[PDB]
Amino acid sequence: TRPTLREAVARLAPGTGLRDGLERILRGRTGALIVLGHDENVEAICDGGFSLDVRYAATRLRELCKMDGAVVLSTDGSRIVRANVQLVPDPSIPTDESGTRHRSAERAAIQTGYPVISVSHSMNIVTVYVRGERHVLTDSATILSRANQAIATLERYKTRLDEVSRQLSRAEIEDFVTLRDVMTVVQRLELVRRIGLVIDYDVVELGTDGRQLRLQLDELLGGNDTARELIVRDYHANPEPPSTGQINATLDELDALSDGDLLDFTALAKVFGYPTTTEAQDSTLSPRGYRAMAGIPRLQFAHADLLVRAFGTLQGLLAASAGDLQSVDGIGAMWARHVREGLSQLAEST
Amino acid sequence: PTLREAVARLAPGTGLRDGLERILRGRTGALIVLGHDENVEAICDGGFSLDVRYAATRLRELCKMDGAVVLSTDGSRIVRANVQLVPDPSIPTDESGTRHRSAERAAIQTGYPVISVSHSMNIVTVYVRGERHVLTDSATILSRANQAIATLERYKTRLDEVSRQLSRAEIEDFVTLRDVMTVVQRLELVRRIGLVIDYDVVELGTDGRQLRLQLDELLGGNDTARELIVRDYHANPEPPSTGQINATLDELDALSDGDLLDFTALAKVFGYPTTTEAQDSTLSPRGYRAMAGIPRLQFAHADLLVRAFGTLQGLLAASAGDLQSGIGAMWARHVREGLSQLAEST
Amino acid sequence: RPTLREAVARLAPGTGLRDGLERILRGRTGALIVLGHDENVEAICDGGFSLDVRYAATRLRELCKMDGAVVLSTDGSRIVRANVQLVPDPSIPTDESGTRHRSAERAAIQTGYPVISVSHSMNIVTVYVRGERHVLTDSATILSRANQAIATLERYKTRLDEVSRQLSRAE
Ligand SMILES: Nc1ncnc2c1ncn2[C@@H]1O[C@@H]2COP(=O)(O)O[C@H]3[C@@H](O)[C@H](n4cnc5c(N)ncnc54)O[C@@H]3COP(=O)(O)O[C@H]2[C@H]1O
Ligand SMILES: Nc1ncnc2c1ncn2[C@@H]1O[C@@H]2COP(=O)(O)O[C@H]3[C@@H](O)[C@H](n4cnc5c(N)ncnc54)O[C@@H]3COP(=O)(O)O[C@H]2[C@H]1O
Ligand SMILES: [Br-]
Ligand SMILES: [Br-]
Ligand SMILES: [Br-]
Repeated sequence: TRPTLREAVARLAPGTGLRDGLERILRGRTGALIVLGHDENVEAICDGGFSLDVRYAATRLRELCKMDGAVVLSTDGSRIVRANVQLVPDPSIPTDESGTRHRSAERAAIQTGYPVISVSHSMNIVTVYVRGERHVLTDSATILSRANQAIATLERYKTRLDEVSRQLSRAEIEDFVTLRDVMTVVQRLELVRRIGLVIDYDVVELGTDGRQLRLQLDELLGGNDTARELIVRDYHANPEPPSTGQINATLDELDALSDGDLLDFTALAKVFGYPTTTEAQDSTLSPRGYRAMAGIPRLQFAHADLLVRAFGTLQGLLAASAGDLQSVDGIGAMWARHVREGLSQLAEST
Repeated sequence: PTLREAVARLAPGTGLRDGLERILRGRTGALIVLGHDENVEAICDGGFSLDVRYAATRLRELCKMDGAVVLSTDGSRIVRANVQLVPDPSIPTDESGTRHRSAERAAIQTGYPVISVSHSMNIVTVYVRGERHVLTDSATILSRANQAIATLERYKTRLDEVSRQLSRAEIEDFVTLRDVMTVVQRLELVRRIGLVIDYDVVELGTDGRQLRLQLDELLGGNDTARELIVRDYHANPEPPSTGQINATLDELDALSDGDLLDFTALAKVFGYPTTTEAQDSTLSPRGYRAMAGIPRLQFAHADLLVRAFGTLQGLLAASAGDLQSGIGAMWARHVREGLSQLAEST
Repeated sequence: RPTLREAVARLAPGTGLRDGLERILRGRTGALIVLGHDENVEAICDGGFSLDVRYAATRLRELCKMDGAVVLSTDGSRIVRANVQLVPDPSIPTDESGTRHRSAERAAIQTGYPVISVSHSMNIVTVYVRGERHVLTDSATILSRANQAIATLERYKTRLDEVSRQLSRAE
């Protein structure tokens, strides 16, 4: 049940007691070497030092780290057990680290199974070792600059997504949609998602410092998963409306594609089920109407799903009379007038 | 004084903050008492007695000497310097270090604020009645507040879209509970993000006045909108009193950020069922919002008409003479034209 | 209650304590040490850390890198506490300067035990014993003083030989 690397980095994320202590250590320029566990195996490699039983605090961690040596914490992290200790792990344990402190850190994490942090006195750099794996913490200021650059590109990817999405809707009304038109929106939908994943990683590392960025990212992305779901159900090559499993499977195959493959429209076609040939890109497609219904304001997907499965195509849905929509079981009178008005208003703009 | 009130006294643009920034560049550290009275003199040891006007330069130089500087309550004078604070050790504190424990303990006993600039951490911390706030560089606060202003602009764009949808549905007489809870949710988010940006602006002092201008435009009109949405769609059949409206708005503020998401929780506050079927149910607005949109309409006049006709769909349908039936006919002609113009624009 | 002159002997070169203080001086850390532990001293001590370790010169330096004061047992064979904040009664009067040194003398007066204070800014060791104050002097300076006296003793020895020879002849 030893902790994983990703689990350990969370323990050092902003807003935690450990991270508060490490920030004090960094401002003190003392350097440090911390062991996040204590048992018989850890004590076997711990030399001399001091044996103390004190409650953990960020200030207490800094003061004990003013002394040369290593501080050891209990497994639960609630107590500081030892300070000034000399770690003496088995030298046979391999490590490609530099310096006595950092090489001792990796060897110690490997032998005991617990994480070990090493703050460089000369470089003010925090590094955590867990089972031969290494992750370097980054100051929240640098991460925020990375995420704000990505937010700028995400805003532009949303602007281009909106322009090509509007173009596809206009083509759906005129019934001259091509596969190239759909795969143009598919590419932009995925690019928005991928930049979103980049920013999400930056948000997690920011801990409490990323709460403000969490709001900005969730609003800009918001509705992207709905859009990717709607384009798949509207334009999947399989004639019958896709099952809930089939939609998720197609979206997963899209995520599996490389960044270089997203630029290839033919690769995007394979995921939907169309041929990879250049002639297929020019081919006409007939939308089912899922996207058009979603455009209608205040229309829940449950209502639109019955109508799209019933009428089959966006052109039986458009030509429908308000009474025809009502016949479908589960569609109320009032909703039939609202949908018939919605499709008519879509025809006026385009 | 409250903690946040004290932060304004240490905020950029004030004399104290100028002095504290001087102290930070010197790496001297400091320990300052923001008050002087008979009780404070009892805990001040030795030191020097001086009567000079406060200045940023005077505060830095006096803080080069080990010990503490004491200022008068109004901050216009420096009373003593180099003092060794000796507060009662019985006073408990969860601080670490001799300087900082003396700061928190001293603030508690005297009742005045006590600032402590750490030499080892180059960090300013102010204590007020057992409370702790660490000053933050204006650059970090500005980045937080500008992301929040961007998010607030985006929240206003969504607020306008869902707000237009509700009014247009009011004309069409097909309002659902979900339509109302969408506007209620979006209104609260503008409120809460606005309060966050407000605190950052206060801490920013003179650097945040420009953000205050941007913030005051984005918020403006939010309090009126929350009041009117409660009047039109409160579950109690009788039009809610001002006391009931304010109680509903307070209960909204009491909800957590997670509850503002859940539409069913918002329904509970208004008095509707928490079930999903209730969210789909049709609701009929009272018409207070529509009448308020009509120019030159008194709230008392619109309140009489709303109590009589009940809904926005009896106000529209009512003939001009029906509105006068007791109300001034001249106003009745103005109400029918105003209601018709709203239907044409939507 | 050892006397002040007795305390200086405990801090004289060649002792364990003096080895630790010389480490502290080379480190420029400063320190505040209490050479005794009883129930009354603990009454004046705050949080800090509680350790039961044998004294060593190296061990004393590292604990004195942390802010606060370290407390030793009466005989000095064990170290009881580190990072402690002694808070003696401010009523005890002293015209000392700085929070550490005035706190040092007040602590020695109240407890009756010696308390050493090494100044970070001046690299000066001062010991307080029952309201008395003595500043230690580096062995280099004392040796220069004592060699001046040895020169005067040799010249006084020659002068003694001349007057003694003069007296014997007169006898
Ligand atoms: N076996 C060895 N082989 C080669 N060189 C050796 C060595 N042992 C020590 N040194 C050298 O001595 C420097 C200072 O050692 P010190 O223990 O004073 O200062 C140490 C000690 O406070 C701590 N540290 C390093 N390894 C440690 C360990 N295994 N356990 C506890 N603390 C450790 O990190 C400090 C800085 O280490 P850094 O490597 O930068 O600097 C080291 C390194 O250059
Ligand atoms: N009663 C006591 N018990 C244990 N250790 C004691 C002590 N009094 C002083 N020290 C130790 O001496 C250090 C230096 O004190 P100094 O007087 O040079 O310089 C002091 C002094 O100018 C100021 N300071 C702390 N407490 C104060 C107080 N109550 N009144 C005025 N100034 C205070 O903060 C400076 C740095 O304090 P810091 O804690 O960083 O570091 C302290 C602490 O390690
Ligand atoms: Br290093
Ligand atoms: Br400090
Ligand atoms: Br000093």
